[PDB]
Amino acid sequence: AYILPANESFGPLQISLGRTVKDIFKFMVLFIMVFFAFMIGMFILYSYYLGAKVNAAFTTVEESFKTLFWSIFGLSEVTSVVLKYDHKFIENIGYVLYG
Amino acid sequence: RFEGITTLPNITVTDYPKQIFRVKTTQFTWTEMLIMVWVLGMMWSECKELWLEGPREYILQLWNVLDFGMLSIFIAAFTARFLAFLQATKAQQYVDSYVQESDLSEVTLPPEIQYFTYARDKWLPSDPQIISEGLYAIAVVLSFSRI
Ligand SMILES: CC(C)CCC[C@@H](C)[C@H]1CC[C@H]2[C@@H]3CC=C4C[C@@H](OC(=O)CCC(=O)O)CC[C@]4(C)[C@H]3CC[C@]12C
Ligand SMILES: CC(C)CCC[C@@H](C)[C@H]1CC[C@H]2[C@@H]3CC=C4C[C@@H](OC(=O)CCC(=O)O)CC[C@]4(C)[C@H]3CC[C@]12C
Ligand SMILES: [Ca+2]
Repeated sequence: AYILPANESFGPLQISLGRTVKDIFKFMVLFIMVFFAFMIGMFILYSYYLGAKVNAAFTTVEESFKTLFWSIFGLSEVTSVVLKYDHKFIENIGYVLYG
Repeated sequence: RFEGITTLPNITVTDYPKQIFRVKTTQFTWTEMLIMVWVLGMMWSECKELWLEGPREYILQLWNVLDFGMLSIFIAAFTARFLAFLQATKAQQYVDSYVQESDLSEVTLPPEIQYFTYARDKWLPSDPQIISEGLYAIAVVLSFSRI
């Protein structure tokens, strides 16, 4: 992309692409604050359930980050919320927060 | 718990032999004390704002309602945890005064207070501790809205 501006057909495209990348950086910062809100909140909810979950989704901070990030592209299942125990109150809170 | 809890939710770890497990789980820490003080101060400020202006003046603001909502849940979670702590304390007091059976392993406790030696799996679905952390997670999420 460094030598791309030299072309008349692809020059304007690479310039406009760089403009949007700068533009979305400000919007990405706002989503980071939202992303960090649910990462801490859902990790706290599911930290105590390590061996009591279908998967290890929200158990640790790293895994809470991984589960929430890949939910952006629809690559995280809804079974991230389901608990093995009958603590339906905590499970339904996870359903609402994830929703 | 940043890297997770070493102990499984099925095993109870008590520091000293005659401790009720629920006492250790539900006891407040120093960080818990500061958070409660912080929430109490923020709730106090919100009440003064409401008192001087009245309901209608205060109720029609997006930040004021959300601040009242997150502080109500924060107080709700702490009240539930204190109720769970009080129940554990009642079991603990009975244990150290009516049981002399060397670490609460061989002795069979009455079912009312025997429940306070169970791990997370055997907890009731509606016991205050589970309700406490269920509501506490909601308040933590709502906190970052004030950013
Ligand atoms: C097809 C596979 C095997 C290789 C593809 C690599 C391309 C992505 C690179 C290799 C050479 C590059 C080109 C080298 C020469 C030019 C001419 C350069 O200037 C011109 O368009 C001619 C008019 C002018 O220079 O004013 C603009 C960039 C461009 C198209 C480059 C565009 C990107 C190219 C095609
Ligand atoms: C402006 C401020 C003062 C609002 C604060 C309201 C709270 C002081 C009240 C309102 C709803 C109450 C809660 C309603 C539901 C429950 C479930 C309850 O669970 C049980 O005790 C049933 C199981 C059992 O222990 O047998 C624990 C207390 C709690 C959190 C209550 C604690 C006191 C709460 C939070
Ligand atoms: Ca206010």
